[PDB]
Amino acid sequence: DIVMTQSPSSLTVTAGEKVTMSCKSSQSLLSSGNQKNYLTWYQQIPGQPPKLLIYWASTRESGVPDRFTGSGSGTDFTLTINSVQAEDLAVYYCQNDYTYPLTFGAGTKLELKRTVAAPSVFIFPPSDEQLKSGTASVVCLLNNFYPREAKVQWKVDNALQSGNSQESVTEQDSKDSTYSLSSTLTLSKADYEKHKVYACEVTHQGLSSPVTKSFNRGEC
Amino acid sequence: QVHLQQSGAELMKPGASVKISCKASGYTFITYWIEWVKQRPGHGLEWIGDILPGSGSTNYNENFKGKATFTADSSSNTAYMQLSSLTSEDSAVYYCARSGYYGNSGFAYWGQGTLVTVSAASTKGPSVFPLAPSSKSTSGGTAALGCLVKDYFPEPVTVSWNSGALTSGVHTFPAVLQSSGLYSLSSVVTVPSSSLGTQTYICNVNHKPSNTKVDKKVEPKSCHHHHHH
Ligand SMILES: [Ca+2]
Repeated sequence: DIVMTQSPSSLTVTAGEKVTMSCKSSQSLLSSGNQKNYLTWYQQIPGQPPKLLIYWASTRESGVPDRFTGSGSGTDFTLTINSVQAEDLAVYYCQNDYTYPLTFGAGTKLELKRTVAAPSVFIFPPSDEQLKSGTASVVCLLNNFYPREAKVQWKVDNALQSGNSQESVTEQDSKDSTYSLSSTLTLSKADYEKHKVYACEVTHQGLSSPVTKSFNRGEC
Repeated sequence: QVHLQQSGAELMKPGASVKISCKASGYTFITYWIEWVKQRPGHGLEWIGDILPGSGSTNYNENFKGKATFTADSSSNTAYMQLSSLTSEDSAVYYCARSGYYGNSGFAYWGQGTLVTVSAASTKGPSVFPLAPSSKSTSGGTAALGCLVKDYFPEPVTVSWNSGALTSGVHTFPAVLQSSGLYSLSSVVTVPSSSLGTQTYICNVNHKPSNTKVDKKVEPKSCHHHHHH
């Protein structure tokens, strides 16, 4: 089998700049039969199937911007992206398109670097309809922040919580290169009705000092 | 235009089988190879094999010999992949794709992918709760609202807003597996706080594996401290 090795594993670039990534094959992909290098590049953006970018090492698929350039020969191939755009956020895969079995590289993850952006912080009390079912989920939303690093702490009447919250983070946004984060605190109806203040405490670089969003039970 | 339409997400128990379909349109079905690709997180793309419909010719990744079986019916323009003796390692998104117009020119068209879950756990529809917009989810005139989609199995669920008319500022979070073994996620959206009284906001939640469709109207709430007047 032809082993495809991609490097770097990942990289972080500022929009507008140039990126270069490499794809090596364990055996030559050059057909001495016609002088074509049968190497294919794909872009896979978040939540989407892979998209064909380049084939025969250097030919762009119709519709693909000219700032994507494939180069190389034999066993050493390069994808170059000039003037990188926020929407170029993706994992890029190369593929042996020469001989069976067809094989893929492990991918190069392209991440975007941008100016620091502080999260907008929102808090949601549990719904009346969930409370009826005997459970209370309190949601804290951190919206549109950069960089990814963030700390969210739940406080219930000034007491720090542990083991009763779960956290989810989106992939970088294709337009503004930010992340969003949800933190859900879950307790029983009975345990919820034992307390007054439900607070979400947020630490991030875009914040000079940690931010607290809170409500009193029953207030909303 | 060329289109590949795959069958819906599936749950099957360990040791059983699953069959995924890939319906082709907009081209001559027997002219092009149908490719099958496996994707699990942390394992990039993995080539399973291919078939040229009408010819019976197949090619395998030898690691899938004894696991995957390819067929195609030229009459219905449909390719199939069956996966046998399922294990948790077979849990993944599976794509079909079509070979290129020009020859050895990449997989130019892709199906949307089919999520396969291999688990003993039973199917369960989600509960859908509103995340109401209020002064606690308002900053500088922009208001956050959403729906919490809780306690379902297996993945995936889809969430849309106002039947697809509202896409700006939507964030649908990756599902988290709760300790219970059920999934939970939230879908949120930011909007001007002034439209809260005049615009209706509805999250459309679909969990196809359990045939659950919920349209949840998200109503604004008012906030006030508990005091006597
Ligand atoms: Ca099926």
